[PDB]
Amino acid sequence: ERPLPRRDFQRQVWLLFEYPESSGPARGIAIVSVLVILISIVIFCLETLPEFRSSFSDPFFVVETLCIIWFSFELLVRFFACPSKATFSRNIMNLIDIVAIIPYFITLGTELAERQGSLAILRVIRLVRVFRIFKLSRHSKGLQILGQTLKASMRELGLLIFFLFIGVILFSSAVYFAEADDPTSGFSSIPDAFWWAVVTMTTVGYGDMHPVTIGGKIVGSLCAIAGVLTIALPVPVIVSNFNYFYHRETEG
Amino acid sequence: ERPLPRRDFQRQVWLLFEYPESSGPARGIAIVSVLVILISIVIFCLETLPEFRSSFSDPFFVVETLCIIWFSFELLVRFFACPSKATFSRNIMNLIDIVAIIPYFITLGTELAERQGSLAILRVIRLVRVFRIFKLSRHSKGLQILGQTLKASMRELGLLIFFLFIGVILFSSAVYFAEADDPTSGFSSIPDAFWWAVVTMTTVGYGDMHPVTIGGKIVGSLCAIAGVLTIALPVPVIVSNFNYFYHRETEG
Amino acid sequence: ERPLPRRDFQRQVWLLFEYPESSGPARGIAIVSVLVILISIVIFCLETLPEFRSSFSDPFFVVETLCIIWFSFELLVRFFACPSKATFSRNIMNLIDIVAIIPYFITLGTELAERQGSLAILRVIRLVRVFRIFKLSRHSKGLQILGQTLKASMRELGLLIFFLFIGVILFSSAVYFAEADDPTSGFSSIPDAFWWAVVTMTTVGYGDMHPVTIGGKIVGSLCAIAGVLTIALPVPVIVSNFNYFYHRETEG
Amino acid sequence: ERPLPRRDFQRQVWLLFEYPESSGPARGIAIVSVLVILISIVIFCLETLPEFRSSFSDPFFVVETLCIIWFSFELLVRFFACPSKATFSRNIMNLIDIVAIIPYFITLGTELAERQGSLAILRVIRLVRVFRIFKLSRHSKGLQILGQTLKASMRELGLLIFFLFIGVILFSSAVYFAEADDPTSGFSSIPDAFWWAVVTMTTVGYGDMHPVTIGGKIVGSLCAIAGVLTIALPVPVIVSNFNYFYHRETEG
Ligand SMILES: [K+]
Ligand SMILES: [K+]
Ligand SMILES: [K+]
Ligand SMILES: [K+]
Repeated sequence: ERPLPRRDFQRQVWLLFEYPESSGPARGIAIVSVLVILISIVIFCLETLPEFRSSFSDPFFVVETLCIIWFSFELLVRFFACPSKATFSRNIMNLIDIVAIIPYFITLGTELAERQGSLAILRVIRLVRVFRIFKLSRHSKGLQILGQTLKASMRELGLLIFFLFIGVILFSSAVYFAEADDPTSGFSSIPDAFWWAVVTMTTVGYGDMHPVTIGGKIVGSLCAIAGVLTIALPVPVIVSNFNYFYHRETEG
Repeated sequence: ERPLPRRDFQRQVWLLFEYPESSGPARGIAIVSVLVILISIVIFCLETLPEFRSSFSDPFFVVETLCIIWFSFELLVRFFACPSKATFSRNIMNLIDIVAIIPYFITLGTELAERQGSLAILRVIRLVRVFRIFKLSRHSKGLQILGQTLKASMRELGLLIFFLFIGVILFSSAVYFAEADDPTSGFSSIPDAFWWAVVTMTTVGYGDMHPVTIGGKIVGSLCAIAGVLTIALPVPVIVSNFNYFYHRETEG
Repeated sequence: ERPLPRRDFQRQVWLLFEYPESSGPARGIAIVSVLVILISIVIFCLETLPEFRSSFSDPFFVVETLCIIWFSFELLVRFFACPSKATFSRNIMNLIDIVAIIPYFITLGTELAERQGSLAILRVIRLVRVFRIFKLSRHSKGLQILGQTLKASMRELGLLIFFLFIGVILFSSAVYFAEADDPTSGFSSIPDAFWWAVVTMTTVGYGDMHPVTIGGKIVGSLCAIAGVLTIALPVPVIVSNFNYFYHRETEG
Repeated sequence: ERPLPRRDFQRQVWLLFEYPESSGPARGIAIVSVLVILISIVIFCLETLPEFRSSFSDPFFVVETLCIIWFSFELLVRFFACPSKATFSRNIMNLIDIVAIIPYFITLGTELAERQGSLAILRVIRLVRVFRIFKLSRHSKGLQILGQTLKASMRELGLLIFFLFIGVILFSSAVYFAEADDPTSGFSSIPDAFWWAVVTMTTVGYGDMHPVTIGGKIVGSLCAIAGVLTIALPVPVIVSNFNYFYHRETEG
């Protein structure tokens, strides 16, 4: 299976952290980590309400610091007790941890720089904070199976997007040209109709009464029909791969 | 099969009520019970029209009392003629009966208390009255098969809801951050966009023209595409379980 | 196979009309009949435009009379040349013919009665005229296969409608009760929400922003999810039956 | 396999152009051609923005001329180095090339005619320019597989469109007649409701609250239900054909 450190004071810690099935403290650590991740998600979502829209006051920052403290401590402990370091860098869960710590530390760095004395950079850094949800993949078999299913089916995703792109261009061009005589048309240019074509091929539904002529309606009917085919073509392969990777674990 | 009371004056009644296939009176009782349940459903639905929005007058209460009388009588008869009582408590159809009688009796209790001398409690009790429809599960094989299919596929339902939750958070966050510069945006916070993400992943369709920028439209396209995959993944298992439990009875 | 009249002057006519594959005149008759049916459909649809909204003038009636003349002539010819009359009454295509002639003759009867001297009756008779499209089922194998597929799958259609009815009642009741406190709610009664529940379970999409509270949105999410399951359950059986009846003819 | 010209100065050129796998220059030519096609698509789409809405100035025409130059050169080179000419005319990719050159040359012809001295003709010629996207089918295996899948499944497409046409007529007629008494009805004639029936059978969703009576809503429910069946019937055959043609190449 997986090698052990073969030491007096490392096998115990490695079993405690890596394998939650050995001892009661391991189960406790697992539950604690799950609760901390959920708390961080809730804080990230609630921080942006219009009511609330650098310590002591603004209690929300007292909580993000606690979460980052626990995440960093756990990462360091997992790093020190590990036999191989090349495998440690090669794993995926480890990159994810390094990404969560970063946003907080970079923010503390600019706060200090401005304390001695762009908006796009800060907005991008704030968007990168979402990846703390992917840290749940260490505790659920479903997310790991989904990862394998997606990594084994890249060709089909490529074909799906390629077919969608071809259909979008074809039908947006057709409906722009078949509806340009009237002045009471929302479609002013071909790139304006792109949205209209990606929301009726997938049958989400535009909502507005955008095609108004008769050619517009004939083209819309063809679009609605052809979306079904060019979406249903590459889906069975992905479904079959998921089924295989899902039943293999439990029944094999 | 199923044990009988082995008595002079119980096997007849037990056959009359439990097994509608034995004698003509059993079939008559079955049809009577079906009609009563349908009447109760119609009364429950019609009671809330704005035209009509404690005896003699308000004829609707003359009818609910009749329905409750028949339900209680049938439950008592079924309880007395039954060999095992632990099985009687362990069955499911029996809990359902106990729940239908309750709303009426509790309402009579508060009417008497106020007759000698919250809205939330009464509203909750009124909502609990819906479960009289599940009493049809004693007369249709379809509802029983559906119950078995759902009880044999809890893991897949859990995975469906988990994948939906992850996708909702990811895409609502992305579309809030990619559309916050403009003041002409309906999305004021991440929890505001939650609805928008559960209605385009499932392709029901929002209806409003909510994404207005270009990043909003790119994110919407990705959302519409990815909903299809994360919904289609766990559905074949449930379909296969239903097919098995459905054909097993008729062809086995 | 199928018995012949075994006569000097009937086998020829029966081959000409019943079997379009024998002689060139049979193919000509088939094409003529198809053209007449298409003309009648176009007349029926165009008669109701607002521009046009009992002989000589109103040329449309010159055409319906021609179509009815040909239909009646063909029916009589098919009836006289046929070995068995019990089979003639037992067939389905024959009932369809009798229904198309009727609307025209009844209209001529009331015109004569009023000529010597309700709106609901006339509207119903006008609605019954649609069934001339089903006369195409004599010339397409697809329509016949569809008829067999539907007649072999009545149980599944029943289960589909039963599950839909249960879901509609459950979710309309829930969303009415979870959204009644506010005055800015479109749902005034449970029968008012019925439509809202049949258009999000099937994912057609309401279009209006009808649920406005938070309970309304949670219930809407559950409705959108559960419609998928209770629709996908009984569809594979119908698909399999169609596939069987479709490939049986060509490859068997 | 495929015959070679068997010549001193033709096998080299034929290998360079026809087979991109032989030599590095062949790969370079392939990438150059892909870039040129993408550039032409982008120009065709961007030409129609309202900002921009015969040489030197109007730089966009400097670019279309370059693209047409390369396309024509490549077509001539491919034509001269080819063993069989009947096969050259019989191929499909060749017709596609001839169609792209044409729009530009015809436009130059009318510009010269008017230079010495309808809108519908020019609009049609502008619409025909879309087919430059199909020139990508020489470089992707997905598009070729899609072409084979569509050419092997014409009967099922015919059946799909036939069933859709029958359903559309039936339900549009029913909803027009069941909703004509009221004056507050958007449906003025049967051909007015056609659109409403093709957008709820496919579950795209109309968006407007068009059915207002009770018969309108019952008919709408039946329409939403029946669209699912008459769309799902012929889709598995097409999916199976695509799967066969897709896996045959890689695993056979
Ligand atoms: K759908
Ligand atoms: K849909
Ligand atoms: K909509
Ligand atoms: K929709």
